[PDB]
Amino acid sequence: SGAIYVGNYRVVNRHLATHNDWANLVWEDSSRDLLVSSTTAQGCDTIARCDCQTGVYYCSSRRKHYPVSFSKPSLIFVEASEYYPARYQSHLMLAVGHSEPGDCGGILRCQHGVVGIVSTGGNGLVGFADVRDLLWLDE
Ligand SMILES: NC(=O)[C@H]1CCCN(C(=O)Cc2ccnc(O)c2Br)C1
Ligand SMILES: [Zn+2]
Repeated sequence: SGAIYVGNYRVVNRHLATHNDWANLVWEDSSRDLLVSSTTAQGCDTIARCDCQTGVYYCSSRRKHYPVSFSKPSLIFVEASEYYPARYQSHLMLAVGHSEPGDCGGILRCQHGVVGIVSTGGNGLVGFADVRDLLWLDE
């Protein structure tokens, strides 16, 4: 679990969005595993606007943060799950690191701010949904 709170927006994994997220929907994209909902309170986070390919992510299944080198956002095949059929997930960045299903929502940050959230994993890999291209989150 986990979310990004920026301005009057809450960014979560689309597959973990609640009834309240859907009732306050701003934007969603199944191909990216992202959903953004509106909030009444001002949020705590800053979004990175950069091309960093190193950062640190929070891994809830270890209660620890890990440094990672990750690939640039790209279209990656993701096997079928209870949430989605087998498909290509876009804007996804991979890195070597530990990740279990409940780790989705953990934040990846670089020195400039929030880069993305954990969205996939397995076999010593961790995948992050990028949010750096969503410029409207800042306005
Ligand atoms: N399609 C998706 O973005 C995910 C939806 C939930 C399922 N999914 C995963 O990758 C689940 C996952 C996450 C983290 N570490 C793991 O070892 C595993 Br398996 C795929
Ligand atoms: Zn950066």
